[PDB]
Amino acid sequence: GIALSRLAQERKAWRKDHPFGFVAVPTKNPDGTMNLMNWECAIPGKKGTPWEGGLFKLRMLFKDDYPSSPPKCKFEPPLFHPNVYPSGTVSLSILEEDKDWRPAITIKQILLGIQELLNEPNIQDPAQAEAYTIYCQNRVEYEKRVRAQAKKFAPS
Amino acid sequence: MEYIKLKVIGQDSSEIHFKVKMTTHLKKLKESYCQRQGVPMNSLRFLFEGQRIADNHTPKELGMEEEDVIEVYQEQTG
Ligand code: NA
Repeated sequence: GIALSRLAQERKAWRKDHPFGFVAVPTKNPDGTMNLMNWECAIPGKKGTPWEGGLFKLRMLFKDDYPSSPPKCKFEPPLFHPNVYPSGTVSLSILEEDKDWRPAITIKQILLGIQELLNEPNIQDPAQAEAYTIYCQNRVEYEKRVRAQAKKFAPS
Repeated sequence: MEYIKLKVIGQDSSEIHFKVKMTTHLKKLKESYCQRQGVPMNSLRFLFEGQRIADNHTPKELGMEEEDVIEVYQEQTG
């Protein structure tokens, strides 16, 4: 099918060349084969930012009409960030079909776009009250919270 | 398949290419990488698909595929 052939292409591309320190791996079915509709991913914090040292786990869930539609990208556990909903779902315009999603966007581009969002929040379109309010009212406390979260999710 | 092509990438953007036997311990690739880059074994750790590569792991055991990427990180030295 259209989704599965594109996702097999994306997997082969990712395995050969991907940004350093990221992870993107399909989950498995009971029979040991890959479930290309549900990927376990991880995004590293950028060096020189308060996110440095963290590795932040995310699930990427594809619908059967992918790549007409973007995947849903959900931090697990939910992330403290102004543009991450309490559910963990990421708000980003490239991840909305009727905003900036384009079918040609690759998994590398999605994960690099989420990485960029981490240290560059969009305060025009907040997704959670807590991280947004702290970002606006108390940047010192915001950075303390971010550095603590990065430590919590640092690889051992 | 007797051999597999692999590349080792670092955060400094380096990319070093290898062609190794599928059933040989990856210790031997790690040792080659250290010789080529002029650094000691205790200074690096190597990951594949987000997991540490043991000296006794082989490409076959790990399910590696032609032209796979392996990541090299600096270890605490420390
Ligand atoms: Na949204």
